[PDB]
Amino acid sequence: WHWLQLKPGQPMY
Amino acid sequence: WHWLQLKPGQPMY
Amino acid sequence: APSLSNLFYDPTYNPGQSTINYTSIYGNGSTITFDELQGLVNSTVTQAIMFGVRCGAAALTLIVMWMTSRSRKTPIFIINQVSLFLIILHSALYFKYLLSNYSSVTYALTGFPQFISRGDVHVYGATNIIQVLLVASIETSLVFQIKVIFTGDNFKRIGLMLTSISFTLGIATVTMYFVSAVKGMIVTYNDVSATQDKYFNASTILLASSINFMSFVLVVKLILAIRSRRFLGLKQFDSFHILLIMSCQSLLVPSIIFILAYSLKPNQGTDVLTTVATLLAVLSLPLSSMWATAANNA
Amino acid sequence: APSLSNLFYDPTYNPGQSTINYTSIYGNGSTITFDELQGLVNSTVTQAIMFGVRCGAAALTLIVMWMTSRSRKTPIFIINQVSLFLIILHSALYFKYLLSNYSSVTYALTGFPQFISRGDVHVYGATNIIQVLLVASIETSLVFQIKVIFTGDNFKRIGLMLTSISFTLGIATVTMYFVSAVKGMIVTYNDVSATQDKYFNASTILLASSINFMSFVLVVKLILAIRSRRFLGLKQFDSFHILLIMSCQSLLVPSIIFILAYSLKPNQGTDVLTTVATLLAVLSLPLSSMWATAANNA
Ligand SMILES: CC(C)CCC[C@@H](C)[C@H]1CC[C@H]2[C@@H]3CC=C4C[C@@H](OC(=O)CCC(=O)O)CC[C@]4(C)[C@H]3CC[C@]12C
Ligand SMILES: CC(C)CCC[C@@H](C)[C@H]1CC[C@H]2[C@@H]3CC=C4C[C@@H](OC(=O)CCC(=O)O)CC[C@]4(C)[C@H]3CC[C@]12C
Ligand SMILES: CC(C)CCC[C@@H](C)[C@H]1CC[C@H]2[C@@H]3CC=C4C[C@@H](OC(=O)CCC(=O)O)CC[C@]4(C)[C@H]3CC[C@]12C
Ligand SMILES: CC(C)CCC[C@@H](C)[C@H]1CC[C@H]2[C@@H]3CC=C4C[C@@H](OC(=O)CCC(=O)O)CC[C@]4(C)[C@H]3CC[C@]12C
Ligand SMILES: CC(C)CCC[C@@H](C)[C@H]1CC[C@H]2[C@@H]3CC=C4C[C@@H](OC(=O)CCC(=O)O)CC[C@]4(C)[C@H]3CC[C@]12C
Ligand SMILES: CC(C)CCC[C@@H](C)[C@H]1CC[C@H]2[C@@H]3CC=C4C[C@@H](OC(=O)CCC(=O)O)CC[C@]4(C)[C@H]3CC[C@]12C
Ligand SMILES: CC(C)CCC[C@@H](C)[C@H]1CC[C@H]2[C@@H]3CC=C4C[C@@H](OC(=O)CCC(=O)O)CC[C@]4(C)[C@H]3CC[C@]12C
Ligand SMILES: CC(C)CCC[C@@H](C)[C@H]1CC[C@H]2[C@@H]3CC=C4C[C@@H](OC(=O)CCC(=O)O)CC[C@]4(C)[C@H]3CC[C@]12C
Ligand SMILES: CC(C)CCC[C@@H](C)[C@H]1CC[C@H]2[C@@H]3CC=C4C[C@@H](OC(=O)CCC(=O)O)CC[C@]4(C)[C@H]3CC[C@]12C
Ligand SMILES: CC(C)CCC[C@@H](C)[C@H]1CC[C@H]2[C@@H]3CC=C4C[C@@H](OC(=O)CCC(=O)O)CC[C@]4(C)[C@H]3CC[C@]12C
Ligand SMILES: CC(C)CCC[C@@H](C)[C@H]1CC[C@H]2[C@@H]3CC=C4C[C@@H](OC(=O)CCC(=O)O)CC[C@]4(C)[C@H]3CC[C@]12C
Ligand SMILES: CC(C)CCC[C@@H](C)[C@H]1CC[C@H]2[C@@H]3CC=C4C[C@@H](OC(=O)CCC(=O)O)CC[C@]4(C)[C@H]3CC[C@]12C
Ligand SMILES: *[C@@H]1O[C@H](CO)[C@@H](O)[C@H](O)[C@H]1NC(C)=O
Ligand SMILES: *[C@@H]1O[C@H](CO)[C@@H](O)[C@H](O)[C@H]1NC(C)=O
Ligand SMILES: *[C@@H]1O[C@H](CO)[C@@H](O)[C@H](O)[C@H]1NC(C)=O
Ligand SMILES: *[C@@H]1O[C@H](CO)[C@@H](O)[C@H](O)[C@H]1NC(C)=O
Repeated sequence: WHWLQLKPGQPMY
Repeated sequence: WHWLQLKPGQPMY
Repeated sequence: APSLSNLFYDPTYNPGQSTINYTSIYGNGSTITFDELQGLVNSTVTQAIMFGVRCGAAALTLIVMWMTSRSRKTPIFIINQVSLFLIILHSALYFKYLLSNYSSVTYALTGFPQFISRGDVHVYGATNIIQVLLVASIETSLVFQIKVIFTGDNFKRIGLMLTSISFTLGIATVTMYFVSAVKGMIVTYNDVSATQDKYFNASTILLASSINFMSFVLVVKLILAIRSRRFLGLKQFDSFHILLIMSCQSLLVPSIIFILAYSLKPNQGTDVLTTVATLLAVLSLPLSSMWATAANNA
Repeated sequence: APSLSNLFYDPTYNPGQSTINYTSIYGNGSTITFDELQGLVNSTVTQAIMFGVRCGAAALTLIVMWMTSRSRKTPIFIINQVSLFLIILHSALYFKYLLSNYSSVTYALTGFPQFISRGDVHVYGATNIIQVLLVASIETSLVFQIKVIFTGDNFKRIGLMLTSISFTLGIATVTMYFVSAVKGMIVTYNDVSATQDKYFNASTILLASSINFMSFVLVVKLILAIRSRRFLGLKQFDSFHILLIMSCQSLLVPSIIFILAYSLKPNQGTDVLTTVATLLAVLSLPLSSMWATAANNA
């Protein structure tokens, strides 16, 4: 499994 | 006004 | 990143005017700006949100209609239901198209047919056939709405006239979407890089005509209702006609939206409005069909 | 197109392995394949369809809920309603983000802060605050569901225990999404190129825990119901429990979907499953809340 990743300006789902 | 345009493989809306 | 450059400190670079030295069929040198690439990507991101909206809209109107229906088995119920199921299936295969090798940035910039593979042309054909299995649903919903609208107590001259003209127009449009689809096929299989949009465009005009006709009809019915109820009715419709005009009981909103569709930017990736007319029509079929299946006088 | 090249006839080019000699902060030479660009674009096209689906889903569940509600003014109705309205507003501002200058292909490939402009950071902050105004809706829907579930005739020991633990967990998660949001702010404004995802991730774990807890609770209630109705009930539930297990009356499906979310590809542009859990939970709140607001024994 993997951690979720955010782009440098992606707000929360 | 303008005619609608289709990309070379865009099916109908 | 061994080291940066002074260009990063330049506050006035404004990327969007820079260059991409990509490779095309026309050669190994073809400059294009980031702005054009971002517009090509924003056309896909702009035409994906609308079909996600359509898929979710039809999926959650299908369940509601299914569970809430007081009376089932009538033809119009199954007709609108299968119309929304073809909406969901069209949206599914159009999502497949959007992530497929025809909308990819590669084919757009680089006109290389070698990227294309057979089977994707079968998905293109299938989508063009599903659009016809959707318009057929709409038109066999509209003739089976007029047949309930004008019948029985009403005169058989205006009613038969209206049903005849709407049936003729509808069968004519369905034969148009089809010949359009087949002609597009015979090309996309003959040569992947070709296109055929004229008959598609005339079909869209004719469907707009179909829904404008139905809306004109239901407002004519509203005028007739108000006239009759004024002659000797029970005080007519007291503040109840405020909805009917433009609250999706009638087909006025799609009639406006199709017309405003052509008055947009010259295809800046946004052909949304014509994608909005069909959704709003198929979603408003229950309201107009339960507006038409009414006494209209008492 | 003065002339083509022999490369166009090569049937085995397979574009996707070619090169883009673009310009970045690291220099004026930075090769990247078309495949990586197409994957970056497919992440946007893949994360747009889900939020179009969410916007249409919430929009067409809002109208249905509004018009079909037999009994209004109860707190849970307004709570689920405002939850779906924050879903629509979040989807709207996330569409703004997707077409904004942060998801653009330029910033992804070219890490140039000069493309970024102030106000877009205000939209990023606003979206991160709207996520908290949505989770607050969910959690003040879940404590106001447990408070109806366990109360009255039922024992005040298990009920008070369950309400206390769920309220504590929920206030704790809301304080987590917030500190997460503020920390992300203090960075995105301090430096646009930075990120802070750890607290977001732990908040997502804790929300998954909240919904798993609620589902565990409602299946415990189902066991208790079956046990009581077996003692001296009216033949128990005859073939009526087939739905309850996994037909969205309970919160089992989101409990599975959150867990399967982490077992996907290592972020190949598809973080959909965790975007599916929240939609399915907020859309299933009416069913579980009308499951919990029931006699449960007679
Ligand atoms: C993920 C799936 C389950 C769809 C999620 C969308 C939900 C918000 C939908 C799906 C089924 C809907 C329900 C289907 C049927 C009804 C009955 C309806 O009551 C009626 O007037 C008809 C039935 C009757 O006469 O009692 C009130 C709305 C309600 C509860 C609907 C509320 C909205 C629901 C829960
Ligand atoms: C309407 C509701 C109930 C949803 C059902 C929609 C279906 C009609 C969709 C869902 C999944 C789709 C399939 C997903 C995957 C593929 C593989 C795809 O493979 C190819 O030939 C292209 C790629 C390749 O060359 O490998 C062809 C279309 C197909 C069968 C799709 C056909 C249309 C399907 C069955
Ligand atoms: C009525 C509502 C509840 C929908 C019920 C049917 C679903 C199970 C369907 C609707 C849309 C379908 C999706 C539409 C499109 C695709 C892309 C399709 O893509 C491919 O096969 C190849 C391209 C790619 O990798 O995306 C894979 C299946 C999938 C996710 C489908 C999976 C099945 C879905 C979710
Ligand atoms: C103005 C823009 C921003 C759009 C707003 C959303 C519309 C799509 C909503 C707003 C008011 C809604 C209407 C409000 C009330 C009704 C009556 C409702 O009637 C019944 O179902 C039974 C009779 C009754 O409820 O009184 C049918 C849907 C309809 C026309 C609704 C259809 C959807 C409408 C037009
Ligand atoms: C019940 C339903 C019918 C309500 C929705 C009504 C639609 C017809 C509206 C809602 C959002 C509108 C869109 C919102 C924003 C824009 C961007 C706008 O862009 C510009 O004018 C250029 C850029 C700029 O504004 O500087 C063009 C119209 C458009 C597509 C609008 C077209 C009309 C839309 C689709
Ligand atoms: C509860 C009711 C409203 C039904 C909700 C169904 C949705 C959860 C479905 C409808 C369309 C589906 C999407 C259709 C197609 C795809 C593409 C599919 O393939 C890829 O994106 C991978 C390949 C690539 O990156 O190009 C991944 C799942 C996804 C986003 C699907 C995710 C699930 C979605 C949003
Ligand atoms: C029946 C229920 C589901 C309500 C239907 C609402 C739709 C009419 C909304 C929902 C999502 C909206 C879209 C969300 C985002 C965009 C992108 C937006 O950006 C552009 O392409 C224009 C950019 C610019 O020039 O400013 C144009 C409008 C559009 C297609 C919107 C058009 C109106 C849509 C389809
Ligand atoms: C362009 C707009 C109209 C699209 C928005 C979605 C529509 C498909 C929705 C909006 C309002 C909905 C209506 C709101 C309320 C009702 C009443 C509902 O009946 C009851 O509440 C009582 C049922 C019983 O007593 O058994 C039946 C569905 C219906 C007509 C709904 C059918 C679906 C409608 C037209
Ligand atoms: C139930 C009903 C009443 C809800 C109707 C809500 C719509 C009117 C909302 C939902 C999504 C919104 C859109 C979401 C995102 C955008 C992008 C936003 O930014 C741009 O288009 C300019 C910047 C760029 O080009 O990226 C402009 C408004 C717009 C089209 C919004 C217009 C209003 C929309 C269509
Ligand atoms: C669902 C219903 C309640 C409708 C929701 C509509 C919102 C999504 C609209 C209302 C006001 C809109 C905003 C009004 C003005 C702007 C400025 C506009 O221009 C810029 O910020 C770019 C230039 C600059 O940076 O100064 C970008 C979109 C934005 C934030 C809009 C984004 C979409 C918003 C929040
Ligand atoms: C992804 C593919 C496999 C489609 C999935 C469809 C489900 C989302 C459907 C199938 C059965 C449906 C359920 C069938 C019956 C009901 C009972 C209904 O309420 C009633 O008991 C009264 C109904 C009435 O009499 O009108 C509320 C919706 C619900 C839970 C439905 C919710 C949506 C469900 C789970
Ligand atoms: C009752 C209803 C609401 C249940 C809905 C179930 C969904 C959670 C399912 C239906 C279709 C499923 C999708 C079907 C296909 C795929 C593609 C799969 O990836 C591949 O097959 C290849 C991906 C690649 O090549 O990049 C990853 C899971 C995913 C997105 C699935 C995720 C889970 C989805 C959205
Ligand atoms: C791209 O091609 C042009 C000539 O067509 C050349 O001047 C330039 O140096 C090449 N590289 C870039 C980044 O433009
Ligand atoms: C492009 O093609 C021509 C002839 O095939 C060749 O002479 C030239 O070196 C190539 N240039 C690049 C940048 O590949
Ligand atoms: C791009 O840069 C490389 C050197 O880094 C060079 O070999 C090549 O000719 C340039 N053009 C293309 C299309 O790769
Ligand atoms: C890249 O930058 C260096 C130094 O600024 C310069 O010498 C070189 O000519 C540039 N190359 C290209 C393709 O722009």
